[PDB]
Order: sequence, then C-alpha cells, then structure tokens
Amino acid sequence: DVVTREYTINLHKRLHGVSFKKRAPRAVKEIKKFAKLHMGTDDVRLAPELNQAIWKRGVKGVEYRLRLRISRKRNEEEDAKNPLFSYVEPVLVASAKGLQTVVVEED
Amino acid sequence: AKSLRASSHLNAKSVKRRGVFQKAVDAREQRISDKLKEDLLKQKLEDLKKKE
Amino acid sequence: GHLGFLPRKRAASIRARVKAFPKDDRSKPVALTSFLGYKAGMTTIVRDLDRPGSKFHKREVVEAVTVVDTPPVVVVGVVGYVETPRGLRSLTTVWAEHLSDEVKRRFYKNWYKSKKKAFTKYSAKYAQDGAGIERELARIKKYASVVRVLVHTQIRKTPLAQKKAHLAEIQLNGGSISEKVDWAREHFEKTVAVDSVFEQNEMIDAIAVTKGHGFEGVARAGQRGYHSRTSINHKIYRVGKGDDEANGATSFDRTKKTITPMGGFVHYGEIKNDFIMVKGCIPGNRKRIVTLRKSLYTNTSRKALEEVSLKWIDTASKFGKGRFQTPAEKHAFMGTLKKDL
RNA sequence: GUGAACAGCCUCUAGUUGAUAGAAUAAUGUAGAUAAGGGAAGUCGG
RNA sequence: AGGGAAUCUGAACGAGAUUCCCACUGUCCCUAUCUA
RNA sequence: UUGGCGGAAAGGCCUUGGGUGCUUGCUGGCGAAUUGCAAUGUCAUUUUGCGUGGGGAUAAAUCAUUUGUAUACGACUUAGAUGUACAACGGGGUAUUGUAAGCAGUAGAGUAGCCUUGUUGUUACGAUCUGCUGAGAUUAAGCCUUUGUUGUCUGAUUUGU
Repeated sequence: DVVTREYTINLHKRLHGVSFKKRAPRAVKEIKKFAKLHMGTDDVRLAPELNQAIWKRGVKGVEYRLRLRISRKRNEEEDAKNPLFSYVEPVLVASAKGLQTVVVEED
Repeated sequence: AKSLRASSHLNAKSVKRRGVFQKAVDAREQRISDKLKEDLLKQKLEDLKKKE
Repeated sequence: GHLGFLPRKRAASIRARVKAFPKDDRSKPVALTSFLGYKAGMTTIVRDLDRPGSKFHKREVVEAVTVVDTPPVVVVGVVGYVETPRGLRSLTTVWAEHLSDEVKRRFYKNWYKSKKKAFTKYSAKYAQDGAGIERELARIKKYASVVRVLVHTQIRKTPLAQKKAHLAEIQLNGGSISEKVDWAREHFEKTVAVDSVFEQNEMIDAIAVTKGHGFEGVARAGQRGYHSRTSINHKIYRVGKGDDEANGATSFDRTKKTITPMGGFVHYGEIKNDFIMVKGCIPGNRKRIVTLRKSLYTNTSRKALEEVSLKWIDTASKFGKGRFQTPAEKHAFMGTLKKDL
C-alpha cells in the first residue's frame, strides 16, 4: 500500500547523551530507524535536502524536533529488499514544535 | 561496655518481656486480626452485590 | 568489609524470598506474618516527640520516611510443610481454581505467543463436588506442621508497566493448623488488605534486592549491588487508603491532599491504592518489589512502644526543588498566568 | 579582514577530505575541570 | 588629549638557598562528580 | 473387590468378600532316556528401538524487536498475535533558566535639523529604562498522566516421559 504521512521526530530524545562529534551521522541513522519503525520496510531512502537540513548547524548542533514527510512507494526491478522503499523529505515550517502526524493527500 | 549477647542484659530484657512489653503487642495483634475478620465481611457484601 | 555479606554476588531474582519467619504461638488468632508491595517513594515528615528521657521530649523532630506502594494482596493458594530430619518438605500445594490474568502471566516468560492454557485441567479437576480438592486439604490438615499462604500482588492497580504479578509464600502464626488451612479455604480468590496485617507504631523488617551498581573496581574488585538484603526495625508511621482522600492530611495540617507529590514521585507514578509509610530508608530503589515481614520477636523498647503523632507530610516537588504542597498553593502564590487569562 | 599587535579567530586564490570500519559507552588508567567546611593538619620535603 | 621580612651564601640583587609572617589552594581530613 | 491404615524417603501394610486354578494331607496309573561318564547349561532384571490393539491428552522455549528495577559480554527484569495493547507524535502537569522575537511609547541623556528662540514647542538620530511579558525556550532521553491524531500486531528455529 503506497501511503504518505508526515511526522515530527524528537531528535532531542534520541540524540541525548551522544558525543558532539557523532550526533549528525547518528541523526541520519535515527531518522532511518524511525522510518523503518513506521513503514515496516528496510530500504529507507533520504532526500538530499533533508541531509542539508540535518547538517545545517555543523555536527554538534542538530535541532530538537524536525518535521518530516515519510513516503512509502514501490521499488523497481533488481531489488534486494522486495519490493517497497520509504522516501523521507523535509517540509517548510517556522517551528516544527506542536504538530500532529497527518496523512498527506496525494494528487 | 556490656555486649549484645551479655547474659545479664538478656535476663533483664526477659524481665521486661513478661510485663507491659508483650501485652501491648498482644493487644495490637487482636486489633489486627479483628480488622482481618472485618475484611471477610466487606468482600462477602460484594459477593452479595453480584448475588443480588 | 563485612565477611557475613558473602559471597558478594548477584541475587537469584528481584523478588528476594524471606529467609526466616516469626516463631508461632498456638493460642493466638490467625493472622499474616509477612506482606509485600512495591517500594517507590521517599518523603519528609515533622512530628512532636513524646519520647521521655530524651533531649527532645515535648519538642518537634523532622525526619525522612519512605513510601512503599502496597495494593491489596490476593490469596491464590496454600502450602503445607512436614517437619523432617532433613528440614521442611512441601508435600501438597493447593490453588484457587480461578486465578487472575496476572498470575497465569507469571507462569510464562513469553506471554503473547502462548495459548494461555495454564490451569485448564486443574480447574476441570475441581469441576465436581470437590472430592479431590478436599482430599488434598485433608492431606494438609492431617500432616504438615507449618502452613504457608500463596499470594500475589495487584500489579495493574500499581502504575508499573510490568503487567506481571509476583507469587509469594507467607506463613501463618495463628494456632491450630486446622484454623490455618480453613482460613485459606475462606480466602481462595479473595484479597487481603494491608491494615489487616499491619497498623501504626509497629516495627517491621523490609527485605529488598539492593540497587544494582554493576561491575566495580581483602578489598576485592567485582560486583557491587543487586544483593538480597534484610533490614530490621523500621517503624510504620502510617497505613493509608486509596479511596480515602486526605491521606496527606494529619491531625495538624488537615488539608485535603494525597501523600503523592506534585507530578508524582520520580521515575514512578502516583499512589492509587493502599500504602505503608515506613520510617528511614528501605533497601532497593523506586519501582522495586519489597517484602515486609514483622519483627520475628517481641522487640519492645521505647523506640517500639511510643505512639507517633504525625504533624505534617511534605508533598512538595521531589522532581526539581520543593516550594508548594498542592497545585492549588502554586497558583495561589503565583497569581494568574498567561494561558489562564 | 577584525584587532594597539608576528596573539589568536575568520576567509579569498589554489589544493584536500587520505589515515580499516561498524556497534556499544560499566569500572579501571592517562589528561583536564569543579566542589561545603577547615586551609599543609598531607608528605623526608606546598 | 602569590606577596612581605629576616638570615646563610657570590645595598640592590641572581627564577641562589634557608627560616619566619601574611594570602592562596583537593596536598590532605575525604573524597564526590563531569568531560576528553 | 469392602474399607481402614501408612508422610521419615509415605509408594507400601492389613482387611472385606465372589470367582478361579493348584495343593506333596494320604493312596493309584501314565509320561522322562540318545544332553551318549562332566562342561552356568541360559528360567534374573534394567534401559531401549521397530512392529502390533486398544485407551488417553490438543505446548512452550530461544532467536529477532522492546523495556531499564539489570547491564563488560553473557546473564537478569520487562513489554508485544485486536486490547482500560503497544509504538510514535500531541495535550495537561512538574521542574530549570529569568522577562524571548517582533512592535509601540512620551521615559529619555546627548545631537542633527524648521525657525514662532522654546520654561516636558517642534521634526529626526538617539546607550538604556518601560509595556505586551514570571514571558519565551527546554522539560525524558532513567520525571508523572494520557477520552487527542497516526500507525503495528507476525517472522526463523529448537524441544517428548
């Protein structure tokens, strides 16, 4: 089932007690793990714009709550994770603090 | 100082334990067992709530 | 260190079992000898001290007490033990025919995968005029020098996210073994309250598995913590009630409040049921199951005979710093706020 | 370029991202901090 | 626009040495916690 | 087959009877040999497996994920096949810091600037003070609570008296 939702992820919670040199790469791994939790598929692909969003404040200053657009799709022929992939994009907001997980209407 | 296992202190404490010192515990026990007997009747009323 | 507390190793389980019991008098009424709950909490009390001979006679003393949460223990069985030249030997246990979801959970390590087929043939074994159950109860009453009660805790009424209750064994110090096994017969599927075991001004010995600190480095390196410790002579200051509001109310304070602090205890919930407020500090941490036995012997000094006149219960915020007893006193002192109006 | 300054801190031109990785994060060890009250009582010897 | 005062040594000295007076500190009483 | 008894390892002891073979209590009649002059001459009792012909009974554990009362790793405590279930968010509390961003003002040193040469005259610049503002931010990661919204519920192995 190809379904797209949006999610606020508490990166203050997951990156708590993590060394300053390794927050941003872990934040990539935490977003991937979060998307694997919610979509039930292995291949979590990430937007290059989302990568720009994480790594904005260097390595030591990744934000507390980020609002994402995790999207289930269908993966093409010659695939090892058979046969669905998630794709995570950022969405524009002044503050991500205080948003409900909402199903995106596709047109 | 007299030890914890000093014979005379054990005998003086046995002089205590045959007086007030046990009687208060033997009154407290009766009050505890009383409320325990009171705890059967409440639950039996909640048996009769369903039996109604 | 202390060579008695050896080997300094990790315990068999979090629920430490009680090693010894209070003796026995064969003329006393039937009453429980040990109780269990869930230790979680610590708080400050003031009281006027009627301890004559002291430097604080007719003065006021502040002191630290601990709040063990104790939901009403439920009886689900009875054990009979024969006296042997080899110790004791359990010859027959008998159960309650219909047990909770909590205890049938205690019988499995993986609860969700199972067909939940625990006591199906045992309940079908009951399914008649008794006949075999009364046979095993005759077996207990005929022999078996001591009789212990199988109980369990009400885990769901406690804010713990565990769902899985603890089985225990509690002996009876009420004389005539007939009255022991027949008290049990009157108590299958039924529950036992706290204040039917304890009251105020009563010394107890709370046993607990002592707060694990893990690996540590003759004064030797190895394991520190997670040991099963028995601490004796902690005075019960208050027995409480769940339905009764104003548990935090004393003879003096008399404000309608629960002993539960603002935003609850740290790492543990509120209190929604019966509790014991014991003086000093019980071993183990918060969320820890403690088993409270009673004294072993007649332990009367003036530290055991005196009556406690509780003056005030501190219910201020333990999480952070303490400034207000009630939420009502926070917004009474504060005035009115932004999101209020 | 800021700055009184060859102090640093930031960059333009140009050139790199090479050094096994990943998962955990308890004690110990080395190094650096902070600490009630007292202020060398430590130690042969601040 | 860290002090100060004496003395032993080659009146100030010289990161000379010693002693004392004043100040300071986990050196210690007595360790506790955090980071790399 | 009627009970009674036995808890010290009871696991056995007595007893009520009906049937049922046998009895060397006593007396008869058959059969044995050639295993050749001896050769343990195998008749006991365990633990099983394959076959039979009848009864009976309808699992959990581990891995994987989670939990954190546990934790070097093991191990331990938890949680999860339609629920006062769990996960993510979300709200409410409790705490920590100390008045967020933005905007406005008559509060304004000192100045530029129109000349009505000012007795809060004026237009503008204008540290800071003041107000919206105990606000704003953070608040579980090892705090509490959950009538909100959204989703998950099924993968592999191993085990027999």
